[PDB]
Amino acid sequence: TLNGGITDMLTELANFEKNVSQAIHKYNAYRKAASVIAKYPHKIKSGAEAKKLPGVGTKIAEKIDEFLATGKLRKLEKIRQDDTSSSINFLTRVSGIGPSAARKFVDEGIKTLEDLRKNEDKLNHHQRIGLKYFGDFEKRIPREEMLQMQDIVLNEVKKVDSEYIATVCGSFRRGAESSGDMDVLLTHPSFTSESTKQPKLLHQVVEQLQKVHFITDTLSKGETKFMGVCQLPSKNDEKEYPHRRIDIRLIPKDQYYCGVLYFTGSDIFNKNMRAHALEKGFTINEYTIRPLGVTGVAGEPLPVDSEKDIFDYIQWKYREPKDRSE
DNA sequence: CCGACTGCGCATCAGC
DNA sequence: GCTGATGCGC
DNA sequence: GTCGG
Ligand SMILES: C[C@@H](P(=O)(O)O)P(=O)(O)OP(=O)(O)OC[C@H]1O[C@@H](n2cnc3c(N)ncnc32)C[C@@H]1O
Ligand SMILES: [Mg+2]
Ligand code: NA
Ligand code: NA
Ligand code: NA
Repeated sequence: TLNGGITDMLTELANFEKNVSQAIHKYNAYRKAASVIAKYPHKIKSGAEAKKLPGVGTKIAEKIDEFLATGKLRKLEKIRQDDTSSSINFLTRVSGIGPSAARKFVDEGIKTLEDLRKNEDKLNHHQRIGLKYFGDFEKRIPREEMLQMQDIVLNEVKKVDSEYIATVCGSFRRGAESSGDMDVLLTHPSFTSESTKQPKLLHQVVEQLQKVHFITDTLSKGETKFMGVCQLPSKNDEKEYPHRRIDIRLIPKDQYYCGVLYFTGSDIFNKNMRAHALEKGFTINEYTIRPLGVTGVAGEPLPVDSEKDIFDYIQWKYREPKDRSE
């Protein structure tokens, strides 16, 4: 990019603080710094210049001119040499293994992929599927396959019931040329804030996607969130496509604009936009935007009839999805 | 310097 | 079974 | 780790 070396540095520090230190506020601070610096349209020449940016304090600036000077960071050098810290970091890359689990496995001998395979019976379901597909889930999905997946999802959802609206969100909706997984926002007229008429809407769609063998495994499933695994069909004598993570959120139809704002992200965009909401006296979740009273507790949902309405409430210029990749 | 950090679904366990 | 806390993930 | 009150 432009300051790739600095933003990789903060990212790696962010990952270490989350996974090893289990310090998620340092994790988020590091991630905030990485993204504003990733915005910032000049090559950073000193830490003092960077400290001018919101979210960059003294510690990070000192690390920046340490990195700017030598092209490395001693703190990261020894984090990378700590075989324990490196092993914790590695194990968290398995879907279902987080800081706590990864740490347990290391404290009891399990440090490598090979060690996990021999110890499959200490893994919950999610972890087990995450291990089975560890190689595939490290792979990114080219927008071209995302297009086939969408075609499949939107077509099978149309088959169950023509009133379902299915919307691919995440980095796909933001125009990325590759995505990490597939995020599908589902709505249906029979499910609103004031009334759920038919239930099992989400299950109706998941079962039809498994029946046609698109969805292959389940990680978690409830009445409004499906997290699982899918796979494009391949041709005769063709290597298979990698298996892919897929998430489906069933959101009430009258709440689509907040849902689609939440599910389009990016995650950092959502965190900054929601923090600005609070500074203007509002709270945003995937469902509603609500005032904070003079007490400081949420009131009634405000009428929303477009994504732009949410931006207007907090007095932000509309940002098209392509510009929400923070 | 201080609190205060975005928001929540599903799995899981502990305490009833 | 429940509520609540924690873990993990979006 | 940072910061606005
Ligand atoms: C990183 C890309 P990728 O999948 O192409 O690699 P993404 O933007 O699609 O992110 P994803 O993890 O799929 O969550 C999908 C969206 O869910 C929302 N979200 C995810 N994590 C969130 C968080 N911690 N707080 C608030 N909102 C959050 C925005 C994501 O775009
Ligand atoms: Mg995604
Ligand atoms: Na600063
Ligand atoms: Na993980
Ligand atoms: Na996802």
